[PDB]
Order: sequence, then structure tokens, then C-alpha cells
Amino acid sequence: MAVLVIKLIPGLSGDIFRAAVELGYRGIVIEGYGAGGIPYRGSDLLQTIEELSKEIPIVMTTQAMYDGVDLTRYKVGRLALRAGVIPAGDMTKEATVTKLMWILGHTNNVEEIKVLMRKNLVGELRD
Amino acid sequence: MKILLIGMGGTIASVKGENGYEASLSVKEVLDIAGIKDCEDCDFLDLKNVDSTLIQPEDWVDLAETLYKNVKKYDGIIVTHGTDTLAYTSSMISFMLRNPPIPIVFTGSMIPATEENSDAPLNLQTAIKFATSGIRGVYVAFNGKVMLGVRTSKVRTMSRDAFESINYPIIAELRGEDLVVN
Ligand SMILES: N[C@@H](CC(=O)O)C(=O)O
Repeated sequence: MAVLVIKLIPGLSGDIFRAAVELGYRGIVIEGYGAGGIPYRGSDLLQTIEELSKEIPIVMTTQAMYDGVDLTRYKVGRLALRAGVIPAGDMTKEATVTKLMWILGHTNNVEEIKVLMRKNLVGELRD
Repeated sequence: MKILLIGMGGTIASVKGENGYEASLSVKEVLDIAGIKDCEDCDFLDLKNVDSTLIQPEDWVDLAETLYKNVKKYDGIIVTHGTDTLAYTSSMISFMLRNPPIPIVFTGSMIPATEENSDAPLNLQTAIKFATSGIRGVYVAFNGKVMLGVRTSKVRTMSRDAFESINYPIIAELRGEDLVVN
């Protein structure tokens, strides 16, 4: 039920994400830019995630306040999907993190955690 | 008819004494300082009395259990909470207490019920009015609005209108003594 939430900034590297997983963090939320995505150059970030995404849930939400996320909208988004990133859709940041903690509270099957984060449990998400 | 008021603390319950020290009112006293005469047949239950910044995930398990054991006994529950993590709790409770049979309304205030021009009276009056509606589920009442608890975020830090429903319509808004749909 230990979750790390890190804000995406230009040039951020996957270094601290490897550290989190080593530290026993069971889930990670990334606050991306706009409609969501990952840089494919300038850092090891994308490769780091394509790696750890299969091992722990990696969720992407937006730094912006309104309108949420859509990883299909851009190639930067689509790549993050291909790397195994779980979109947060139109969820609030509070909903996204508590939803994750609650799910990790009784499962660790990344692939299952992923179908769950994409399902509207209690009115928190448009699915 | 029957409302339960659970207290968790926060600015709403705050009182600064003559010294660095900080004191907290109980949920019963908050209601009475806020000047709520309406609430009748209303019970009180003080779970915590802290600044919401201190809230841990275990605090949610406590709250969940309490709520789950009172949902059948009451027509409505109100939970007063500090604003810093109010939206964290409301979200989490929405997940834990899957299908609530009654309205459960989280509220708080940016200005302690103690002081003048406190937003406590409005928030509580709003929470109570919605606690007595027919509408089951988890909600936040703030600045005259009712918002789905799992779609609410704190958007302002030094301002009465501190909470908004994000990408989701307001459940109801106050308009005199009448709660209006959206
Ligand atoms: N720091 C306070 C802020 C408030 O309640 O307005 C708390 O969350 O307890």
C-alpha cells in the first residue's frame, strides 16, 4: 500500500523509479503534462518504465487541474501505453492515488491492477 | 430524522489559546458555536481531533469501520475534517464503503467556527440539509455546493471556495433554504 507519486519535469530520469521499486513501493503514479505521455528522448525514462511497468503498476495522470488524461491523443502518449503505462482518465489526483492504494490492498497482479484502474468502480471515472 | 456527526478535527474545530498552544473543539461544540439550532435527534462521535495533514492510511480503516457500523443506524452521516486532506479521505471512503445506504457528507472550513465570518455555518447547514435528502453515497459539502466525494479536489488554499467537482457536475448547490440540483 506504499505508493510514490512523482511529477514529470523536463529531463527527469528513470533513476528514482528504480530506487522506489527497490525500496518496496508497490505502485507509482506519474503526473504527466497535459493529455499525457512519455519523452522518447533526453533520458532513460521511457526504457526505465517499459521495464518496471510489467513489475509494478505505473499510472499516469495530468499536472493540469481539469480535463484529465488521454494517452491515445499523442505519440508521446501512445508510447507510454506501449510501455505498459496505465492511464488515469478523467480521475482526480486524489481519486487516482487512493484507488491505487485500495487496489494494491488486495492484489499485486499488475495486469489485473490495470483493468481495475480502468474500470469505473464508484463513479470516479468515465470508462 | 436521525443524523450522526463524526469529528476528525481540522481548522473548523480550531481554537488558538493565549500561547503558541492550539486547542480543538469537539464536534458537538463546533455545531453549537457554528450556531446550528436545526440539527435535532443528532448524535456526535469524535474519532479524531487533529490537523488533516497528519492523516495516515490507517486513519481511513478506522473511519471506514465506524461508518460501516453506523450506516444502518442512521439516515445520514456528516464527517467534519481539516481541508488539507479532506478530498483524500472522501475519495478513499468512496472506495472502502462500496455501497452506502445513506448520504455520507464530508465538510470542514477554511475559517474556524470560533471566528466571525466563518464559513462553518454555511458548510454545516449545507451538509445537514443534504444528510437529510434521500440521496445515498459519499459527498463533500463546501461553499454551498455538494460534490461527489470521489470527484472532489482542493483547488484553493487561502479562499472560501476551496473545493471543486472535477470534470463532473455539482450534485447540488445552495440557494436560500433550498438545495438545487446542480
Ligand atoms: N491545516 C488545516 C487546514 C484546514 O482545515 O482548513 C487542516 O487541514 O486541518
